[PDB]
Amino acid sequence: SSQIRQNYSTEVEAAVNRLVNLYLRASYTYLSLGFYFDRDDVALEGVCHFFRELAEEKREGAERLLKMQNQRGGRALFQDLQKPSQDEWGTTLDAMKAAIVLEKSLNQALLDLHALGSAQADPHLCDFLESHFLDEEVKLIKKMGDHLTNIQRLVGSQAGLGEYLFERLTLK
Amino acid sequence: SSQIRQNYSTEVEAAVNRLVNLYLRASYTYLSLGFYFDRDDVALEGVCHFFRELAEEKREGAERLLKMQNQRGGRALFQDLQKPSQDEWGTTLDAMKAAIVLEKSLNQALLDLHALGSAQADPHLCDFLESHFLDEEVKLIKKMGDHLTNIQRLVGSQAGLGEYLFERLTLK
Amino acid sequence: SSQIRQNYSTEVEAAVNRLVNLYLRASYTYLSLGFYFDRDDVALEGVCHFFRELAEEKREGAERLLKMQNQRGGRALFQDLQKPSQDEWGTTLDAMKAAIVLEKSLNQALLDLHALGSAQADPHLCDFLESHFLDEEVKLIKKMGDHLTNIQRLVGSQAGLGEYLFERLTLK
Amino acid sequence: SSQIRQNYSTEVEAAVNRLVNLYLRASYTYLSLGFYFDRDDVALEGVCHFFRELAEEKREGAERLLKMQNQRGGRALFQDLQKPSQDEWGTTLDAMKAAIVLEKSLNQALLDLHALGSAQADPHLCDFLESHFLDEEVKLIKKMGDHLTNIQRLVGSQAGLGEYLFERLTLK
Ligand SMILES: [Ir+3]
Ligand SMILES: [Ir+3]
Ligand SMILES: [Ir+3]
Ligand SMILES: [Ir+3]
Ligand SMILES: [Ir+3]
Ligand SMILES: [Ir+3]
Ligand SMILES: [Ir+3]
Ligand SMILES: [Ir+3]
Ligand SMILES: [Ir+3]
Ligand SMILES: [Ir+3]
Ligand SMILES: [Ir+3]
Ligand SMILES: [Ir+3]
Ligand SMILES: [Ir+3]
Ligand SMILES: [Ir+3]
Ligand SMILES: [Ir+3]
Ligand SMILES: [Ir+3]
Ligand SMILES: [Ir+3]
Ligand SMILES: [Ir+3]
Ligand SMILES: [Ir+3]
Ligand SMILES: [Ir+3]
Ligand SMILES: [Ir+4]
Ligand SMILES: [Ir+4]
Ligand SMILES: [Ir+4]
Ligand SMILES: [Ir+4]
Ligand SMILES: [Pd+2]
Ligand SMILES: [Pd+2]
Ligand SMILES: [Pd+2]
Ligand SMILES: [Pd+2]
Repeated sequence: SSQIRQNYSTEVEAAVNRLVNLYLRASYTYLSLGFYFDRDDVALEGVCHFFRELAEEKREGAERLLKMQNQRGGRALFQDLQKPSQDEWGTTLDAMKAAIVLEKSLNQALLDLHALGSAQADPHLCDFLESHFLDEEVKLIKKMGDHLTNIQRLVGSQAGLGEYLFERLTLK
Repeated sequence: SSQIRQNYSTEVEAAVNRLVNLYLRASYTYLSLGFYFDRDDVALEGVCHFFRELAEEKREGAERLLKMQNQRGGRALFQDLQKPSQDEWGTTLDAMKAAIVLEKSLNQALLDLHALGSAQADPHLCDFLESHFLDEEVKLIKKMGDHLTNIQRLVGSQAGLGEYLFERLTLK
Repeated sequence: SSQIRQNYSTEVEAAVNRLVNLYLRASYTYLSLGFYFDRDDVALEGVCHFFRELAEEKREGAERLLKMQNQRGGRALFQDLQKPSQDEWGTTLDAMKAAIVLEKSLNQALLDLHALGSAQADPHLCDFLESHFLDEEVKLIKKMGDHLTNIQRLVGSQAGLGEYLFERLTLK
Repeated sequence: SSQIRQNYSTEVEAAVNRLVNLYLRASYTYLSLGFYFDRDDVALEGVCHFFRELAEEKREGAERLLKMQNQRGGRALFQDLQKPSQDEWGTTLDAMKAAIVLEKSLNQALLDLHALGSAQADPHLCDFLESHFLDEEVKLIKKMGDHLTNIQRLVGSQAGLGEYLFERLTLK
């Protein structure tokens, strides 16, 4: 039961629980990415650290969503967290591409919940999404895009040298 | 007259004046609640202090609304402030229930003004409401709900002991 | 590939990957426990905070295991993380019981990996387990047991009062 | 004579003296490696410094073993220290390979002494080895492996440029 729930639809409550699963799944993905780049046969620390910090951001995102769910009187429901899509992530370029795909899917999920909030006339939700999630995703996606462009420029015909340099001088 | 008013309907101007009266009425209510719990025959300081701090928050809310009304070129109009609904407020449980009812009515009023702002295409209003009022009401209502649950748990068959303990260890 | 792997069996590598899943599953469980006690209709902050800090410990445990897997030249493999066993966790007593059951299962898993390490003559593993996991589990299980005894003592015929007091004065 | 020796076999005493020779031999090897990279015609300072710091670690390892030998009532016996395997060490890649081979041989020696300690039921020995030597060797071997992977990536078709960059940006 709740004695506080007001203007908080069951449709929004469910979408929020699905978004928590997506953020947690994203955190798991980034955990796998991070550790992949710490393999002795991959050994790009800067990449490890970039992805591990993203794991932590996505976990924090889920936690903020859960706290908001309780603030509105909604009920957290957790599902299975699906294993990441790959067991090995190839090059930094391959990984950065996979990260951007992931983030775009999270952003589209937030866009979808915002739409549903407008359709439900729930301005607290739409406010919460904007401040804490939408702006963050846009900034993060721009940083990833910038990274991908710099990695692409560095491939050329010297791909090993380029992957080292990016790691040392960007991820730095 | 005003030389600044832009995109600010007479309907929003009136709703803002009604919301100022509701916040001020709420502040008055909480003043009465606070002093009730300072009666020698009630004597729960922690409760006094909880309600008096809410009186101050609601007054500040009204003041922020009034400042915003002038910022938009609207004209403050004050009405009679109706005396609080009760002269004595019973137990902490009764009081916390009355507070939650009050806050929910304020929240619904803010929701109503937001709706009217969307219908009027006034995004400054909808922004102002979100940041300074809607998030605050959700947090406050959750805290009140948490309090009510803890008070309810403490009643049991030892209601005096429970009311003391909550006051001492929560309101603390 | 690895150029470093030495004295590190495929059986230990797999058991380490299973233990990472168990620690992560435990972290997820504790996340669900934490948020349950932050429901407005449960509202025991101290319990929220106890379980959330355990979520963080178990995540750190998994991370340490993953770092060790790479240090030995083993390859992380992630599986589905199964949703926690319950969606609502009942009383603090019920929850503390569930936590102790969980921790005992983790401890038995560590015991099992240690046995396998002896059978494999892998003293680095057995060392790593002892310092970072076995001592920690024993201390944590003793704290949980102490908590359970104090909760049990407090039930009596005044269960609500007892649950409040434990939260306020132990979890404090 | 000794008035303190307890549970300390002559087989362990001899293995400890052989391990001291191996650590000292390793220290000598790293001294030769360090100075090779300070030749005017090699001139990679970062490599000099990496190997010289390893010379010092291995000397400290031997000293700790000797102190432990006396702590148990065993008697240090020193042998000839064989000259390093090469007089010139080729590229950083060649050197890092030789270092990893060396470290793996030290690790296997520690593994062998641990086995012998279990067979002798000497838990102090097995404890001493773990804390001060086994964990250190695993960390060092992982760092070397990481280095070798980065050097390999940098060779490509620009081996001089790659060797400079690694020295400047990793060994740094
Ligand atoms: Ir950092
Ligand atoms: Ir950082
Ligand atoms: Ir960082
Ligand atoms: Ir919106
Ligand atoms: Ir929020
Ligand atoms: Ir105060
Ligand atoms: Ir205060
Ligand atoms: Ir106060
Ligand atoms: Ir709006
Ligand atoms: Ir404003
Ligand atoms: Ir804390
Ligand atoms: Ir704490
Ligand atoms: Ir804490
Ligand atoms: Ir063991
Ligand atoms: Ir370890
Ligand atoms: Ir130095
Ligand atoms: Ir240094
Ligand atoms: Ir140094
Ligand atoms: Ir042993
Ligand atoms: Ir020792
Ligand atoms: Ir820089
Ligand atoms: Ir640097
Ligand atoms: Ir205390
Ligand atoms: Ir306190
Ligand atoms: Pd919005
Ligand atoms: Pd708005
Ligand atoms: Pd052990
Ligand atoms: Pd040992």
